[PDB]
Amino acid sequence: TLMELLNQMDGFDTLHRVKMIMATNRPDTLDPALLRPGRLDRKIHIDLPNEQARLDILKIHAGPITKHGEIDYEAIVKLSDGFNGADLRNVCTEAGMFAIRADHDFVVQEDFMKAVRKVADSKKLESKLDYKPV
Amino acid sequence: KRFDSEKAGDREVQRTMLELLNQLDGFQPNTQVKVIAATNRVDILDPALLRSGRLDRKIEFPMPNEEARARIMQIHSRKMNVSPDVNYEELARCTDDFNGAQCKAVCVEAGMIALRRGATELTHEDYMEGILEVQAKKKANLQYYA
Amino acid sequence: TGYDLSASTFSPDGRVFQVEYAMKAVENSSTAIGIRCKDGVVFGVEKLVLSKLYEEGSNKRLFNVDRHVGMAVAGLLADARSLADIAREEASNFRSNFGYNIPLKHLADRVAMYVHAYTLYSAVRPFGCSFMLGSYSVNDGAQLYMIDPSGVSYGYWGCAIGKARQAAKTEIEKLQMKEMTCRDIVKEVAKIIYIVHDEVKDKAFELELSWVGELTNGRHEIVPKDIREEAEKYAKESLK
Amino acid sequence: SRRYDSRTTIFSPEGRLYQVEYAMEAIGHAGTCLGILANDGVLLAAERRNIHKLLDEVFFSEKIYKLNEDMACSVAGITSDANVLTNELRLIAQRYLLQYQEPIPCEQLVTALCDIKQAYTQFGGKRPFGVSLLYIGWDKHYGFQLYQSDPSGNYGGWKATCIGNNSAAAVSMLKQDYKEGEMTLKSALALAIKVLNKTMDVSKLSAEKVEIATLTRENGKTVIRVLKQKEVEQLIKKHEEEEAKAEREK
Amino acid sequence: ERGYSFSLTTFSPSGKLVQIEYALAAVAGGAPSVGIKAANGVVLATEKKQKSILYDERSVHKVEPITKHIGLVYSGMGPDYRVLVHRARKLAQQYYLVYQEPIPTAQLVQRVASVMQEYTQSGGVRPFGVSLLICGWNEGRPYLFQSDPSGAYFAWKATAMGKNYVNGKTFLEKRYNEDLELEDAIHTAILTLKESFEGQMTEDNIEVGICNEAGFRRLTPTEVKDYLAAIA
Amino acid sequence: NQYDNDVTVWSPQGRIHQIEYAMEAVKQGSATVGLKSKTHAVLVALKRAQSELAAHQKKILHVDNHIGISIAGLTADARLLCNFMRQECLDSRFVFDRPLPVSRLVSLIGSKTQIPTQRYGRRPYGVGLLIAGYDDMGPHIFQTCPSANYFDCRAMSIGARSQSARTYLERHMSEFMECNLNELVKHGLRALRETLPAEQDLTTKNVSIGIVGKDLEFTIYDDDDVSPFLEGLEERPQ
Amino acid sequence: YDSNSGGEREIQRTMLELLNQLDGFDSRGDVKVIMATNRIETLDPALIRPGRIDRKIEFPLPDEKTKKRIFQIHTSRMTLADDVTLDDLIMAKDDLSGADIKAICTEAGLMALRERRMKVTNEDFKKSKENVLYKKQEG
Amino acid sequence: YDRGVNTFSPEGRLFQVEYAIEAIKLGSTAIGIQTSEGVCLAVEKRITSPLMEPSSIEKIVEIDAHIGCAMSGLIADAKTLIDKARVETQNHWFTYNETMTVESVTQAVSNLALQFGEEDSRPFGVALLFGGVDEKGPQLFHMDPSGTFVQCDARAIGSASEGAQSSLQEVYHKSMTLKEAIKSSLIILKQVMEEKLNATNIELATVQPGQNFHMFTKEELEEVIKDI
Amino acid sequence: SSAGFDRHITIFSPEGRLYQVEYAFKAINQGGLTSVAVRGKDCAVIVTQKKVPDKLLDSSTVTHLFKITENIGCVMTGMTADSRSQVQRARYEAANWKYKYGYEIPVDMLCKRIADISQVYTQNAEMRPLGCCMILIGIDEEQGPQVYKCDPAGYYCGFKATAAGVKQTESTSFLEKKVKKKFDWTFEQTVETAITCLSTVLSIDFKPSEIEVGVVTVENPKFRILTEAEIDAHLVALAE
Ligand SMILES: Nc1ncnc2c1ncn2[C@@H]1O[C@H](COP(=O)(O)OP(=O)(O)O)[C@@H](O)[C@H]1O
Repeated sequence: TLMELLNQMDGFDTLHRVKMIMATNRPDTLDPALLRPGRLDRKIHIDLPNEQARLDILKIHAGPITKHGEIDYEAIVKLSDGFNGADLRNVCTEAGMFAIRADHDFVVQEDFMKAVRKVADSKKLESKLDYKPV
Repeated sequence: KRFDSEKAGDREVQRTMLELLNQLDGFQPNTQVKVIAATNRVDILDPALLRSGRLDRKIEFPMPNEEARARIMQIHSRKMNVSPDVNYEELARCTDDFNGAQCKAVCVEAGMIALRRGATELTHEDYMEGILEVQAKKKANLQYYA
Repeated sequence: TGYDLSASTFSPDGRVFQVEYAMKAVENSSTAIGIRCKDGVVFGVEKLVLSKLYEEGSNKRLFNVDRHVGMAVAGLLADARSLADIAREEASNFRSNFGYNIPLKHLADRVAMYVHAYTLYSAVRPFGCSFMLGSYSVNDGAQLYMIDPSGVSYGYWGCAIGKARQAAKTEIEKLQMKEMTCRDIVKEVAKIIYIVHDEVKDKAFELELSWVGELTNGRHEIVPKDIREEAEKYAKESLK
Repeated sequence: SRRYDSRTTIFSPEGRLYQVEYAMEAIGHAGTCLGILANDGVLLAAERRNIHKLLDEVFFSEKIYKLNEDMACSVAGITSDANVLTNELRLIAQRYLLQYQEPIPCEQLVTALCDIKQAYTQFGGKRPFGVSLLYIGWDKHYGFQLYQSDPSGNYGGWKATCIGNNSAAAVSMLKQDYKEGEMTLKSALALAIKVLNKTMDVSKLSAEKVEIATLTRENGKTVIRVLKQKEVEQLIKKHEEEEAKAEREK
Repeated sequence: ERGYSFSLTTFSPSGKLVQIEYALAAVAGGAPSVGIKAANGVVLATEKKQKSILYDERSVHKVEPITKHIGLVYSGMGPDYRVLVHRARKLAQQYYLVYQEPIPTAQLVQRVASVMQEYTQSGGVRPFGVSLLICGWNEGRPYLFQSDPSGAYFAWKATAMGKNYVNGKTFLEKRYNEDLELEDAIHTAILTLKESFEGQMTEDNIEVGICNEAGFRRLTPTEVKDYLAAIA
Repeated sequence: NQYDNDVTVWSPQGRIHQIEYAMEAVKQGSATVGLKSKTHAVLVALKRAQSELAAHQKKILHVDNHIGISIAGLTADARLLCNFMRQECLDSRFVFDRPLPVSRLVSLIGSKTQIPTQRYGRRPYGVGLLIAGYDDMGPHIFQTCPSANYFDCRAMSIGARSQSARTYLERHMSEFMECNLNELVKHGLRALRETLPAEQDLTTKNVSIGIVGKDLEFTIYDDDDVSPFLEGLEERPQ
Repeated sequence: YDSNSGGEREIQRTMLELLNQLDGFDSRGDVKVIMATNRIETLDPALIRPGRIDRKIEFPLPDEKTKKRIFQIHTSRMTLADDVTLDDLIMAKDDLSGADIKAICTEAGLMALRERRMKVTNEDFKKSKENVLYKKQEG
Repeated sequence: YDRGVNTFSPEGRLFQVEYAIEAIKLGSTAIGIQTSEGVCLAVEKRITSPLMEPSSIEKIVEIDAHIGCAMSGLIADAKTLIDKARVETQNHWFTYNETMTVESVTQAVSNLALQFGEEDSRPFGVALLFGGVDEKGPQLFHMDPSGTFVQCDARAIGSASEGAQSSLQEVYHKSMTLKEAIKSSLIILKQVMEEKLNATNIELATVQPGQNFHMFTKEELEEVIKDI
Repeated sequence: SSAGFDRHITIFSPEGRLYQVEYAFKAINQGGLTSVAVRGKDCAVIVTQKKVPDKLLDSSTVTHLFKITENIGCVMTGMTADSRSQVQRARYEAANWKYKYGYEIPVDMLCKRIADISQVYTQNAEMRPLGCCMILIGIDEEQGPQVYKCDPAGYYCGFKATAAGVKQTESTSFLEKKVKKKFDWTFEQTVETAITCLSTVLSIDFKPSEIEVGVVTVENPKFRILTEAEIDAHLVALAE
């Protein structure tokens, strides 16, 4: 099934009007046939978002959630460190869900400076072995 | 998935999980019908599974403690009669590495000698024997201390 | 297989799990903390009582090195007494060659040499014991330090060890590092340790106190628990 | 921490020391030596390991080393591992001269080295000596003494010895030409030359690719003689020439 | 400490030492090195090239002479090179105390290979992958020697080491004939440096020591550009 | 089970199974209960043997005037640390001409057993010592374990089903601090005889008794010394 | 292994099942089982007890007269020359094999058959034995 | 799984030592008896061939004057312990001027029983039977290889050990005399011996305060054989 | 390629590669410390940053920089357990140097000692190889500027632009064409490029309190620990 994928891009044909976008776990096992341009046109990826960029990743998390007006965005950004957008958000929403366990509606960052802090600490236990070859 | 080839059969079936991920990550519709997962151990898997879409809650269940350990078999032995003195601290104090399921079998062999004793009811001297009767190991010998 | 066996042999991740196995072994220990104000350094430890188990006051994890320096340990109790006795008699060497107090910053270097060397040799193992080091003097000042099984010599104005650690030291930031008076901070930290380190799991527990600073004139001993009963005089009303 | 050593000292399920077999293979690989009968003299022959003609060869004897003025020894095995035993036995024979101020009979000297050779075998799981060497010389009692060292600790000494798997074909020739006095040093020269001619696979039996040494008993010299290549050239040429006269039976 | 000192490197079923075979593999994967013993003295060249432009030849040297009249080169790792050099400098005093005179070339090779062969039977690690080239001038005729991990040493006029040691030597066999001079030895040293070049003919990519009967002379890369600029 | 290889290697949970295996031999020993009141202390042990005619091996043995002890674990290593304990007894009896407070002495026993736990090839020592001692501050009862963790208690026990003794102790032992020597002795067998299987004695030669106090010197009590202790009580109700 | 195989346990268990099927549950069937390997080491020692328990034959190496007893059975058919003698050759030779002492006659079955002669000659059989001697010595 | 040779057991105990305790079961059979008139004992020499010389094999040795000993399983290691303990009995006579007590042989042997260790060397499989008479009268003592000491009125070792003691439990009583202990024991001895009873099969070992040493003498054992 | 315990100890592979110390190369990434060094004409600069878990972090124990002597100083990377012990060994080598030799140390021979020490520990695998990276500066007469870096592989090399750590591959690769060329080096010029190389990977432009930056120029040869005031003056000086 790989041989055709090669030959389809190995043409004999011009596919230029199609844009092939490729992403997966690792860019390693693909064998060098794919790894060259043509089949793989450019190299783009993601790394751990900077806390400066994570400051913005929380806004789009903090936007849909309304609470009491007490917020320091850099608090969670300076407390909770080295995460991902979903990892932050989901736990940030989980913190709101962990804080709403008390049945009270609006929650200050207090619980979140605790929950997101403590909960992601458990989530960073399985952050092990996430660093993969290029 | 292993990591490098060659080869795993579930390496193709990991994509079922990756589609399970693609349905919980790249696809919206998975929102309803909340799904839970379990293993005997979390040892080695695809570690990227951390998210709300993929697995989120990680709750380590330790060895049951004397709170549960006294109560577990107490609720397992509430099905059966008891000579109305049992410490339940005796086990709970002396329970070390004992699993909550082993405590289910502690009352069994204790009740099994109670069977072959022709006894009407189970007593702690019969209970506490079943502690060291099921675990651990031996027989070997008792000597040079006695 | 078994890259984690020997301490002198590395692992594919670039470390040794013998240190990591000893790290999380300290996590099973109860509360071991320290905090330093301008006037001194407050110490406290929560004793876990399995059943009775024995008389009150026996084999407390709070230890002592010199009149100005003391030990608050965690992890295995015997090897804690070991490194406590080693640092105990080590101050006598500095007292013999010089005759004044041993600086705590460079006293932790000795324990750093002992713990690190035990991680060097394959015959011996690393020690699974951590501890806290703190002190105050008029010619020195307040220095608190923290050493773990990895042999790291470092310190904070306050720190925690055990099950509840990062959650216990979070709200401690309300207590100031300088402006606060550690005499009153005794009960101030007592309300934290009483509320934190949840006792619902094991109902039987006990609390110890100690202090060192200027009020005792560079003397490290236990501020009396039987006097004024400052521990539970407040914290009983803190959780309600 | 007990699983790291390979237990070379400890006994093996085969009923004997297992490393001694691979030790006899160490000497039994690329090692080529022999011995000649002793009648009013003795000689030695070996194989020169160097195939490079650009080498200097300013060290005179290559594989043969001189332990004593009147007594030397042939060696087969790893070079430096043998060179450790050269100076060691040289110092053992020197401390004997340091004792009696008089040369050393080879008997107690070889047994002394055998007691040293068993050191690596009997303790610590040490690697046994991968070198087995010969013995030559002269004494006041038995005259010319030709001995042999074994990795098992025995002295296998004979007046005609064999070293190496290729030299194992010469043992049949040694007993086919076997005589006693009778044999002249010249007869042993042609004997060992035909030994190499049968064993060594070198075409025409090149003289510069194999080592040859001799010994004589003189009063009070008793010289261990390193020979120029001139007489060995004409020796092997005159040898195969005599073999050209030995094929006349057809 | 432990202090096991056991011999764990043992005989292969063929009789050789597999670890020493790994040692000669570290030498075979070593940097190109060559030296030439001809007439008056010996010439050493080899190669040194930094991993980037951040390094210079003016401070750290791959060639440190053992004595004023005795130079040395080698292949393999530098850390273990300076280790055996440190032992060579110390051992030079054990000789000089009794003799009160300089030392012959082969006199170092005897005791160095003995300690090296001792380090084989001895516990821990082995001679590793450092194959040293010892040279010097004594008794009017200089010398060039090289040993191996197992301790086997041989004498010759010239040899190639490191990578492509067989190809460069077969080129030196046809070029070197009869005897050569110091200038001719340096000339064909540029030829064997141009074999694996890379960095031949450039003063900063190589270092040239030269032994003479008047004693060893270590010239800066300045003289390497003097003779070869203008190379050949 | 390659993680249990040596005391050097730590279990995946950060523990050593070698100490846990030494705790087994401590529990495999005979049931023995030491105890102390506010004034005087008493310690009771259990003698056992192999065959009928084989004499019951004594557990309680004298060490110092104010120090009685129980024993369990390997008798060879027990006598090793017993003669080593005599070396510790002659320390202050020689230099200071007065005995040693036992608190700091057992701490030296902990440092003595620390080296065999650390280095490779060294093993812990199974120890069943229940140490009673008297300084001027009153009695001390110290349990001993291969982990060298000692508890100062009014009473404790080590042996087979020795926890059932403690369960009978607590509510009773709180009132046992008041009582004097005699009943404080038979309170020891008020533990042992419950820890003993109900189908057999509890004989004269299988029990060990000793009594020590601040003003009282320790002595081994067995055979005819157990006559007042056996009489005056009743059998356990079936 | 040839082709594709693994791991050890599946090859370990196919031998473990080989005995466990032969163990067996519960098989009277014979097929009297003869088994051999020249290296006693590598086999799992548990194969002995279920069966065969009583017998593992020890093969002694040939002695001097056994080589004499063995040799003539071959040369019985191959006619020897006048000077050919069984004893002296194998008397001097040591640690042979029955296969060799059988196959040492084949080398004379070349040259004598190259001359197409029904008769063995010891002048060759001596000299040609060097080839089989070279076969054991150098090979 | 061979680990350190010093490793404990999870049950548990020392691996290598307990394995040698089971190795005692293949030794010779010897039965001592404690009697107010004296402590007797006997052993089976276990003839391995008719060429055996009777006086060359003895399983009982004499430590002190009135103190005897026996061997089990492996021999030479115990034979070293014999004379090495005799040096301590002579050092006992140095300061104390008198004979070493039979109970103190425990502290003279069982304390040093296993000192073995990897650094600064292997355990023993031999159990000793200590006979003797101290100032308190006859004493029969027995020790194991691990150093655990116990006082036994009758003790059997080696093969017949479990079988001999199980059978001898009935015939033994507090009133057993000397001559009765000898002739009632050889009934068990003739049951636990494979070869036909003769002078070379078994030897007697006795210690008495008034008759010694004795030990025992030959050609008298034949007079007891006809009294079978 | 592996025979027995080979994977867990130090010997040579078929290619002669070491398995243990290649784990020590990834033993530097613990903590994420990045130290860059830029040595100019008359000066030598060190720049390193830190991570702050919380406000309890002490400012006195912030400094990761070490000072060999009053003239010369050091900077370490990787796990701090091996760094503190290896620095104390440099204290022993420098104190013994001035004692017996009695003159200025070239800092080249000190790097020769540490290069052999980490090598001797790489020799025998039964003690920890000590994969910590050793980086220093130097001050010596007639030789101009001096910077030497002792790598855990057992060799010593250092020059004008040299650095070691996780992210130094990127930054120093930019420093290849950036440094020279012709570029002349002054004080503020060497410190500027020390900031820009940090601005390649990070570009955070955070306040000076976070960086640990040493610098040594030759006027008074004594090296001085920098105060955040002058770095703040250089931070506003690099903003155009
Ligand atoms: N002139 C060229 N020379 C070499 N490679 C080229 C050239 N032009 C295109 N390519 C590369 O070759 C690839 C297609 O080559 P092709 O031979 O079809 O692949 P394959 O060899 O795998 O069948 C393209 O991805 C392209 O990047």
